[PDB]
Amino acid sequence: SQFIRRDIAQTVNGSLTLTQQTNLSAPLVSSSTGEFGGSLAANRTFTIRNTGAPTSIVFEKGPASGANPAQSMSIRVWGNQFGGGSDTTRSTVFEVGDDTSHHFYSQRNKDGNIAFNINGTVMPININASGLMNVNGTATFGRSVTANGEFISKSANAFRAINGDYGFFIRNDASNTYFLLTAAGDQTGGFNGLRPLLINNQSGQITIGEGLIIAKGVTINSGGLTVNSRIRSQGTKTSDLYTRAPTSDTVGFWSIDINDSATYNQFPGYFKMVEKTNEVTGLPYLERGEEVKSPGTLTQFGNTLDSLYQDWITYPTTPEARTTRWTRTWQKTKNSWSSFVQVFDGGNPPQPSDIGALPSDNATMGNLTIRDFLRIGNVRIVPDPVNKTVKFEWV
Amino acid sequence: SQDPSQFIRRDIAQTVNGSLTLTQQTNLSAPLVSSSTGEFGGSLAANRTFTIRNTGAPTSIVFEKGPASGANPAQSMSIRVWGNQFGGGSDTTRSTVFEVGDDTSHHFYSQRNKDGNIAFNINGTVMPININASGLMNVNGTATFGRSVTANGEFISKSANAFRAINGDYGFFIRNDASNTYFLLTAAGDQTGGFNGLRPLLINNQSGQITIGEGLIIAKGVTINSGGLTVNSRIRSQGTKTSDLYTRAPTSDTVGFWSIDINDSATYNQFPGYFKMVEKTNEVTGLPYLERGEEVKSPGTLTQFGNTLDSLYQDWITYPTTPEARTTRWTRTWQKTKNSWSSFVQVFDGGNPPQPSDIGALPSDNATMGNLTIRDFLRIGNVRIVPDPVNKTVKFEW
Amino acid sequence: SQFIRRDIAQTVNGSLTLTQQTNLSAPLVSSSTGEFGGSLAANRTFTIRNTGAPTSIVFEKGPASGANPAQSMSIRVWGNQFGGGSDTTRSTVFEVGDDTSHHFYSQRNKDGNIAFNINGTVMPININASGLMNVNGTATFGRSVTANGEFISKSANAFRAINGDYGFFIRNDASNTYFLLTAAGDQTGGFNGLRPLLINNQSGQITIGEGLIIAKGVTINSGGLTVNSRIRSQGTKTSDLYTRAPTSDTVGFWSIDINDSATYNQFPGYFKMVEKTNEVTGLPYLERGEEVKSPGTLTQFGNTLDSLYQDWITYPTTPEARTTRWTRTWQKTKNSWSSFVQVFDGGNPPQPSDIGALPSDNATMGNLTIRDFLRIGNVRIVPDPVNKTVKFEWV
Repeated sequence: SQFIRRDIAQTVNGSLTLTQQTNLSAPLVSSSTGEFGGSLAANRTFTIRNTGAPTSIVFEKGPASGANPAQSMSIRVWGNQFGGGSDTTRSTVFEVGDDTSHHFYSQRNKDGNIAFNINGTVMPININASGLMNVNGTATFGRSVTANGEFISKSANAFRAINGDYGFFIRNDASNTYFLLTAAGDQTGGFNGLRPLLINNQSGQITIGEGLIIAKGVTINSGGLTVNSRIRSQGTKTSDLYTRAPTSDTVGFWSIDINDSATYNQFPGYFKMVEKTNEVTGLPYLERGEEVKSPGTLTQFGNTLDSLYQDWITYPTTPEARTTRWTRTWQKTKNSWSSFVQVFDGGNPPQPSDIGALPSDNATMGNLTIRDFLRIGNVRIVPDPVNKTVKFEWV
Repeated sequence: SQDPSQFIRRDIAQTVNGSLTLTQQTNLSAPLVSSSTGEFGGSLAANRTFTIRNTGAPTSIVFEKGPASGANPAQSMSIRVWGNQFGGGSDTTRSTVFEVGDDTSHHFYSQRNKDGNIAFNINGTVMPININASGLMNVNGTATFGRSVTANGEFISKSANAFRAINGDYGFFIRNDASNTYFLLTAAGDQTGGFNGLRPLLINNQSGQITIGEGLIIAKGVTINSGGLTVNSRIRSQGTKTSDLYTRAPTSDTVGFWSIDINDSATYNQFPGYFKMVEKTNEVTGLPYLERGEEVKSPGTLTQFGNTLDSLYQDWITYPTTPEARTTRWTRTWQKTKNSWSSFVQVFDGGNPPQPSDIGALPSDNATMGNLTIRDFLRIGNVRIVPDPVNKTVKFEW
Repeated sequence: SQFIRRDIAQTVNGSLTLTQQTNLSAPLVSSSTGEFGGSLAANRTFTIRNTGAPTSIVFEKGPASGANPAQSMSIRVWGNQFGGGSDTTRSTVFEVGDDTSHHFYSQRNKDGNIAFNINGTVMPININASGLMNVNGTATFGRSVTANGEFISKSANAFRAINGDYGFFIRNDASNTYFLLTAAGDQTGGFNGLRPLLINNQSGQITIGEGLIIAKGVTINSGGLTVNSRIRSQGTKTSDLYTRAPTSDTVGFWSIDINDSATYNQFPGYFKMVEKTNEVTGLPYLERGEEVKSPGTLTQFGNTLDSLYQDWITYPTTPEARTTRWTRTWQKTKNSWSSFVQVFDGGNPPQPSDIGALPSDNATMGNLTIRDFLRIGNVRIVPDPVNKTVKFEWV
């Protein structure tokens, strides 16, 4: 009776020490602890039971040598829903980490949602998120960035292209949208004084501030044009300007400086003028001399092949030369230019021979008729219509 | 109690057929090997390694939730290592899966699929501090960045509305609708919305032709290299009005076409005025003619034409500012070689005709002249005077 | 002797085999291993002890059947800070994975910082990062991308909008910023030959290379305008052009082709000219005939309602027709156009009656005075004013 029996159930009240292998073929059921100085193994399932305190696995750090960690680590499954206090939303938490702080944890809250928190930098190879993305800090991309949706910036300086010494960028300052440039070597900085293009956010009016060059034509459909402070409409100078029929490309307003002898010999020149004086009145008048070829400005007006005309103004290249203007008109139905005619002005007056008038002095004519009187020197000759009589008076 | 084989022997191997209950500390110094289970009501510890063996069913660790109190979880959790490559069915790509989670659904899992690649799936929101990915990135949902976004490569949008800058009440954005690329604006307070009626700038995607639809202002000059210009429906080329316009030599900046309204006496007193006309009538023919009076100073338009310092001329047109005033035109030409403007000359027209003294013609009436020669006949009243060239005689007829 | 006692401490030197349930109610303390062929369970805590070598848990793969994994997996807690060698920065590492490679690990380095490394693709639903973002490879977004800060590209081709057959993009090639277009069907490719708009990064000067259209008006504040090689300023043609007072919208330079009888019958026409000949000199002169209505160009100059004038030029639509120019001036204070006056030119010379001069032949006048001599045929008549005499001479 004070020995243990091998055939029936017994209760051992002494402390046993087993020096040989122990073999079990039925459940081991303990109400206390289990320390093993060697490794341990179980089949299929290991369960950590909970009787009021959260369950955990602890990985000891061991001695500070070899491949051992600096701190012990643990896996703990816990919560605060039943904790009674400010926060009770962390329903189920699977937490990993060490003596200092957690490394990471996954959790399901009361609302049923799952979060996987990392207390540092996550370092994946690839990322593939099926839902949203939020990043509070600066983002950097090593290659292209493609979106099926819209790119949106809430920064004034919104979109920037950097290359070489210069940064170009789009800036919305709520009043206007600017296309701006940086100083050389300040690619990430602010804008310089240049204002290449801007758009008024309210009116849509565009302003270009550093000059504009256009190729292949400009058309203003409405509102007209205002220019400060000059317009150079420079026509196409060809050798055949005198006889060149207009085309749809050459109609319109323009000017050409014809300064080459080969061409302006074909155009009208100016006239040498001689100043003469009336012996009687002392009033001067100009008399036309020889035609002299001269360079000049050819100017065209009119917008269609029906409506087109030209002015030819000569300019002096010699100290004694004078300026004379000429005009012509395009004749579509005749398919030719009208002949140049001289413009009459104070420097190129019409001549008595040009209009069919009698010269003021030294004149010769076929016949003349006088009604009231004819004075010769001091002798007046007066007809008397009532009778058939003439009177010779003198003073 | 009788045979000595009904007690356990202490020196040799024994087989116990009774259930032992050990109430004191038990000490082992050799392997414990069971073919059955192990329940401990207290904690457990082992050295170096814990192994969960597999004999046909996947292995797991279970963390029980316990009573709903203190720091306990609402649900039990488990770590399970499993797969489906040998499962026999639709999917056999999940070779090795390390899964953590609870009664409801998994929290996360890492897996190596059959092609050998590793994936780490999170059934919710991953919440790191920093992110550093050595490879690709894909996001199916909306993305938001709290500060700048910098790329060594190209930003590419496949949206019609592709790039938007929002500030204050306005959103500006670039829109490619496949036919044209637009720079557009939103209504005030609709920064993320669609475009209004405004069309600031657009580009034809096929021709590259640009259309500006809300007006254009330019500074520091414009040049059209080709194609010319067409304007609807007027052009105001506004010249620089200075005090010395009368004697001002042209410069490379002032050559070209323009007009100036010279409306200040201080300046137009220097310019030609208009002439007063008096309408007189020939007693004989009854036909009227205009005779020039006094010159009267007047404001006017000065217009320049010509594009170079060689080729340049001006017209001066006066306009009336008094009820009886008249309009007269004048012309001049730039003389480079002489370095001066030619003097203004009067333009002759129906309202400002040339005078007989201007052209050297005899007045139609009350005229006085040096000498005259008549060839055929001279009539005075009713008396004709006719030369006979063959003889030396004149005859007097009635 | 040599049976086990059940009331006092005993040492068992034989290998016991327990075929029935074993019940413990006090600590089990082993210096060796523990294999269980069934499941295992403990309360509250399981601890893996470390005596010089890193601790781990192993999940066996089992037979290749059912839901078993292809490879065994393990959790290992280790480090290299005390390893003595090239790298000692991995202080505490919690690593999970298999024989081929690690699946993932979290680590605290010697600097105290935490990293969570994933040896593959991380696949979350949502992402919410409180700090920075870096991606070395290509990135793709399925919807919109919004930044509170600036978007910056360091690529030449910086920003691209793709739709339909065409890709539009902004390109900074360090010298100039271009707005470029792709060939049809090459949306991700390079630019074609088109050059819609460019901006010089140094000067800000804009160049448009494929033509320009403007609506609602253009204003050049400075620098003027230069055009190659013509300007068509097309005025607004209305039915009341003859009497139409200018408005602020119609002042300025333009031309109109008035080709409809309903309108040009109101304007001056041209004059038929007849060629006459001086009986004495044989020199021809032109005499004015009938006025014939004709289409023409109406051209306006001047920029204000004070400063404004027009020229009216007629063009021939019939073989015998001639061209005549006319002029008028806007009289603001009188609120009317001055009446059209004829321009005198070689083709439309003034008539003797227009200027008050005596015709060169067959003339009639009121009175005449001669000072020097009067010749009639062969008879000279010479006054001698001093002594009061007349002389009758012959040639």
